[PDB]
Amino acid sequence: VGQFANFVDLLQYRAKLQARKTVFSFLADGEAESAALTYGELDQKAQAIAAFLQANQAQGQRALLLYPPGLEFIGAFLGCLYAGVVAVPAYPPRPNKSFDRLHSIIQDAQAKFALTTTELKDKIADRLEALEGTDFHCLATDQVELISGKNWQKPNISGTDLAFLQYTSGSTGDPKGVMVSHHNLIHNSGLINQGFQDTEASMGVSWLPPYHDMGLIGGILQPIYVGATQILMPPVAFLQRPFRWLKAINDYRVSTSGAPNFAYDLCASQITPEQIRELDLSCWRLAFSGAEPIRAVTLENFAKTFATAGFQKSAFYPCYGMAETTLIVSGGNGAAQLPQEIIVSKQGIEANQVRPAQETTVTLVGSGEVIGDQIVKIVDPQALTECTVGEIGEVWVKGESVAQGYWQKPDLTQQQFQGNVGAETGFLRTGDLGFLQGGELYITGRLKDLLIIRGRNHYPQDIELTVEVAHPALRQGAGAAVSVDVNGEEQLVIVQEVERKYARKLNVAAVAQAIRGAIAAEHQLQPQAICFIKPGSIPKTSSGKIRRHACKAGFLDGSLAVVGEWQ
Ligand SMILES: CCCCCCCCCCCCCCCCCC(=O)OP(=O)(O)OC[C@H]1O[C@@H](n2cnc3c(N)ncnc32)[C@H](O)[C@@H]1O
Ligand SMILES: [Mg+2]
Repeated sequence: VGQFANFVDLLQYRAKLQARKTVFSFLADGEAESAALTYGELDQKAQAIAAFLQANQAQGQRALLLYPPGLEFIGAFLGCLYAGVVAVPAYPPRPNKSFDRLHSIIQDAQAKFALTTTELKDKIADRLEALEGTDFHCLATDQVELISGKNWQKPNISGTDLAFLQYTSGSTGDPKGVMVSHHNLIHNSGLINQGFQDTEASMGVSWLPPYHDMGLIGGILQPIYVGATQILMPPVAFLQRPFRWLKAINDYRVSTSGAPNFAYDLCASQITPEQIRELDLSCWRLAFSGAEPIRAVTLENFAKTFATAGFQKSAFYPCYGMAETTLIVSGGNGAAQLPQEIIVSKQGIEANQVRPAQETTVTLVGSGEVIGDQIVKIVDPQALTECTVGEIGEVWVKGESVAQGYWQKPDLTQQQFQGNVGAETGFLRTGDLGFLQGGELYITGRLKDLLIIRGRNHYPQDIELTVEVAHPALRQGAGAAVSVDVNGEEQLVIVQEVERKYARKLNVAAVAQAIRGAIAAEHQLQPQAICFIKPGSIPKTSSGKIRRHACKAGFLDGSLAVVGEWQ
C-alpha cells in the first residue's frame, strides 16, 4: 500500500482487496447507525460522481463542496479526486444566513461549480445564480446512477497535481486557499500513520466537521489510507450530548479518536457519573488533541474524570499541524508514557525565553515530536535568524507535506512558503510561535494575534483564560483579548460574551472590576476597555474559532452586539 502515488489508486486497490469491508458508518444522531459504505461501494460511488463531474466539464475546475456531515460529502470529495476536479470543501449554507463567506470562497477560488445535495440545491441554486451569474453551475451529486461510473475516464494523476483547495479557518484574516497536492495527501497520510500506528484492524470514531483539516484528512482519508473502519457522527450530535462520542468509543471498541482541547473539557463537564459507569474506554488506545492549545489542566481533568471508566492518561496523543502542512507536523510523547509537560517562567515566556522561574510559572504541554522526514526550526520572525535552545520564535516547517502555496496569492505565497534562514531555504512560515525542548515541539501561540503592550509580549489566549474565570457572568470560550492604538500606544481591549442568565441583570461595573483585577494580578496589564457582548455574538469562524481581528474591528466600528462597556 505504501507504493501508491495518490488516493485514487489506493482506494481502487482497497476496493478490490477489502471490497466488502465497511469503510464508513454514519450515525446521523450520534447513536443509531443510519448509513454505511463499504470500500466497494465508496469506490463505485466515487467513479459515478467522477463521471457525472467529467461530463459536466468540471475537470480542471474548482468546485465548492456543500454538504451536511454524512456520506454524500465523502463520495463527492473522492469523486472530485477521481474526476480531476479541484474540490473546495466548505461549511454548507445554513437557513437565514447570508452567503457572504461562501461567495468569498467562490470568488477567491474562482470556482465555476458547487457540489451539493438535492435538498440544498433547491434552496440555494437560485441564490447562487444571483451572486455568481448564469455561468456558475450548482450540481447535486446524491441522485447520480451508479451505472454512470462506467463512463469514468481515469485521469493521469501525478503527485504534483493539485488535489483540492483547503481554506483556512479565517481566524487571523480572510480564509486563504491552501493548494494541497495529491502528494501532500499521500505523504502526510504516511506521517499520520508513522505516529498513530494504526492498522486494518483499527476502529475509529470521529464527530469532527468533515470540511477541513482534522476531520477531513484525518477523519476521512486516514481510515482509507490504512484500510480501517471509521464511525462518523455530525459535530452537532456531540456538542449537544458529549456522552455520544465516548459511548460510540465504548460500543464499537474504538482504538483511535481525538478532538480539540475544548472537546475534552466538554466531556469532563457534561457527562454524568452514571453515564461514566456505562463506559469501558480500555480499548481507546490513542486519544489525539490538536487544532488548539493543549492545556495541562484539561488533560488531567479528563484523565481523572474517566479513570474509573478505564481511560488511561497515556492514551493522549498531542499533535500539531495546519492546512499549509496538509495536516500533521508533530505528534506523540516520544519515549514518555504521558504527554510531556514543562513548568517554566511566565515572565520568561513574555520575553521569548524558556527557562525555570528564578516570579510565576506556567505549565506548557508539548505538541509532540516532529514526525518522519520533515524539518522544523525555530526562527526569529523579524531578523530571520535561527533561535538557539531556550529561545521562542516562529515555527518554520520544511518537508514534502508542505502544500504548494496559496491559491492566486503569489506575493503571500513567496513570502510565507520561501522561508530563508542562515544557509537554509524553502521553509514554510507557520505564523505560530513556539520552541523545541526535549525533542518535542511546544506551541505558544499565533504571531499575528500576539499582544505587544508596554514593551512586553502577551498571548491573547492566556489573558482570555484569565477573563473567563474572573466572574460567573462571563461565558467560557467566548472572549477576545485585542490591542488597540491609543495615541500611538497599544492598549488592551477586552471583548467578552456574557451568559444569557446574566445578560438581563448584569452589573457592568462589578464584573469589569473583577476582570481588571484578574488581568492586573496575572499579567500586569490594565485594559483600556471591556466590551460585554451578547451570548452567541462574538465573530467566529465557521469552525467556531474566535476571529480576534474582527472583535477589534467590531469594537472600533461599533458593530458588536453590546450589552455593557467599561472605559
Ligand atoms: C481508524 C483510523 C482513524 C484514524 C484517524 C486519524 C486522525 C489523524 C488526524 C489528527 C492529526 C491532527 C494534527 C493537528 C492539526 C491541527 C489542524 C489545524 O489546526 O488546522 P488549521 O485550521 O489550519 O489551524 C492552524 C492553526 O491551529 C493552531 N494549532 C493547531 N494545533 C495546535 C496545537 N497542538 N497547539 C496549539 N495550537 C495549535 C495553530 O495556531 C495552527 O496554525
Ligand atoms: Mg493559518
